[PDB]
Amino acid sequence: SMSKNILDMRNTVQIGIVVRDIEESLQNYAEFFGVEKPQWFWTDDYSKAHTKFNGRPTKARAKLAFFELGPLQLELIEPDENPSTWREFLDKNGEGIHHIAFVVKDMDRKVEELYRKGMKVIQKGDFEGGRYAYIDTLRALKVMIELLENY
Amino acid sequence: SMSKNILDMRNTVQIGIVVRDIEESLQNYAEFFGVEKPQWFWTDDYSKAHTKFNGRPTKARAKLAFFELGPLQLELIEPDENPSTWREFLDKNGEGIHHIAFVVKDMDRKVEELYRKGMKVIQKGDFEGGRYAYIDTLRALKVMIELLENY
Repeated sequence: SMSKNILDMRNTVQIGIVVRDIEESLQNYAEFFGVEKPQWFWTDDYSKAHTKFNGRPTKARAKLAFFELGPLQLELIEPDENPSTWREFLDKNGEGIHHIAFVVKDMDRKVEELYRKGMKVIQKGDFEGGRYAYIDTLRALKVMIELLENY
Repeated sequence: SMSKNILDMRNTVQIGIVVRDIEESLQNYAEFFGVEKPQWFWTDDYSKAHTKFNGRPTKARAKLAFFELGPLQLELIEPDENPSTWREFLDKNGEGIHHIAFVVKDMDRKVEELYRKGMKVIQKGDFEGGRYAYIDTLRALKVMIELLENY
């Protein structure tokens, strides 16, 4: 079921994986973990998302599917062709792990801490029930860190 | 401290990251997460590890460092130049996420399940207090899955 307990995100780490065909990849993942297949959905349009990539607004949307595996939430991401961290990742790297996301209680102050540590937000936006911010950690950490805030 | 509670692996997901300089990367990670720096160490020599890569024995060893961040254990890996999944990854891909590992109660039966699902073990070996097995999931899952068994 993956739904034995309701996901408590504050205590879960999410790994986002960018793929080209979400139906195919999500079937592969359901088979490997022997889990009931999750349903996928389109992220919000820009009018709700307010997506900003490298300071620029983008109409970018992506198909998403989630798997809950204990302490881990695996997120599959199939982006459209508009500009985004996901599309940029896909084109240039092919399918693979795009990010590791952590839920934080206060987005603003957390982003402050990282600014003081010399970091920067590469993409941010809203989603139903919260907001997110991708940090420019790829060169130093070898992977992109994302901050999530759930209202 | 990262040591507020003792890590309960069965309830933790590990993400292994292959890097070229563990001291440098581990400092970067300690700084980003505002945590006290962890100590690194060399994995066991083949006489204890019994490392087998693509069916072949290998004297491969790597420097490892761990970070405990709630539900996540981040593992940094700096492999030597001997043959291994890590060195192969590094040479061909450069630094980045090498795997996602899950602790299982019974290695043998779990590996059985995966064999029946058409999978295969690409590297296995022992470490102090347990053993591991890397599964050939890269083409279907876009990342390598590792199984861990702690005695």
